[PDB]
Amino acid sequence: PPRGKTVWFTGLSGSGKSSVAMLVERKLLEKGISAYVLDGDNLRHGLNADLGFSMADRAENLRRLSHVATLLADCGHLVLVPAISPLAEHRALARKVHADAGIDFFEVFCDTPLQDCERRDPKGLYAKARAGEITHFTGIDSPYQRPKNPDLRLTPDRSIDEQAQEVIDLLES
Amino acid sequence: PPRGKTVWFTGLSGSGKSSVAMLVERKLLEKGISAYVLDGDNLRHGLNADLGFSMADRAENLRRLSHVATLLADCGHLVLVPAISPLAEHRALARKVHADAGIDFFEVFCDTPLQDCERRDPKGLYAKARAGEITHFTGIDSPYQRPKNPDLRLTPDRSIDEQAQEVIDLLES
Ligand SMILES: Nc1ncnc2c1ncn2[C@@H]1O[C@H](COP(=O)(O)OP(=O)(O)O)[C@@H](O)[C@H]1O
Ligand SMILES: Nc1ncnc2c1ncn2[C@@H]1O[C@H](COP(=O)(O)OP(=O)(O)O)[C@@H](O)[C@H]1O
Repeated sequence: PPRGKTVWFTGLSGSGKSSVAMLVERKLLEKGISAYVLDGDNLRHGLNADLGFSMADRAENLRRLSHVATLLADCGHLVLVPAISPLAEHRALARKVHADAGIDFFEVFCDTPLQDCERRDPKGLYAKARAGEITHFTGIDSPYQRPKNPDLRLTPDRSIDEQAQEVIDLLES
Repeated sequence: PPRGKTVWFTGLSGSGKSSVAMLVERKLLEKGISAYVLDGDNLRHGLNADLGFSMADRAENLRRLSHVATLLADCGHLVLVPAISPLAEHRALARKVHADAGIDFFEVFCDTPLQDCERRDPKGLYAKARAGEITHFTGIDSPYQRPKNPDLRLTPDRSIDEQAQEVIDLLES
């Protein structure tokens, strides 16, 4: 079967990465197109059980995710990676892993402002951060480096459904 | 798609793990079944680039391989893993990763005597070991713990084609 591709999200916690990724996966699976949401939180229980949450370990999580994505893509899947990916350097690294493998890679920026993400707070992570229960939380006490040249910028005026269709349009362009 | 399954080979260098794995992969793909050979040598260049060859790093290589295999199986592939896997603990841990995930796992022992493996010496690794250019070579220096209860035991009186079909018969059982 033909090589797949990778959509690499980036954005603040609660910006919509997983919501968009999951809906794109469903839309594609409804058409019989193999898609797969590769979420680091899932991998940390198994593949990445050796890692903690130091800065180096967060970078290594993303490095490994980039190689798992290239593997799944080479197996024919449309891979959707909803990681925060806060530093430019590790989005560049992840792209280079894909380019070295011959696999199409798209950087998709969920550009929702902090205030809006914090009002969403779907998992209560912002409430924990503000209470001092989580530190080095991207957007609060650790930096988010905004993508300068993303392939697609998703904005909060558009619905999850609309944004999902924009990702599919990108894939098909 | 229905969940896939993993075939985990084990055996000395030159016993036939890769040859059987690769032919099973071809036979299945020619029937339209989604098979994939997951080889740690390939992964060490990317995913597992951080690992060296200490005993602990060899174990961690296999631990990570077992998770990548479960992931690809959960994505619908028939996964073939041709690793030496010399310690019983390696193979038990790998099985338990699959069982915890709900994925069928088969331990296939390529039981070819050391002398016959050395007469094959397909990549010249035995010739290097005997000249003192390689060390910690399983079956010579470093122990190989023979499977006590494999799902299938492949013997060198059969052809690679015959052995491959025995693996498929196990899968279709
Ligand atoms: N485009 C959107 N329109 C409306 N609500 C959205 C939108 N994107 C996300 N949300 C809401 O915001 C929440 C946070 O989004 P989520 O996908 O969990 O973020 P992330 O995965 O980036 O942490 C979701 O629960 C969802 O209810
Ligand atoms: N059943 C067999 N009959 C004859 N030769 C075989 C058989 N199985 C393997 N071989 C030969 O031995 C070599 C085994 O190498 P390989 O499959 O790379 O072993 P491993 O992966 O176990 O190290 C192959 O080159 C192949 O030519």
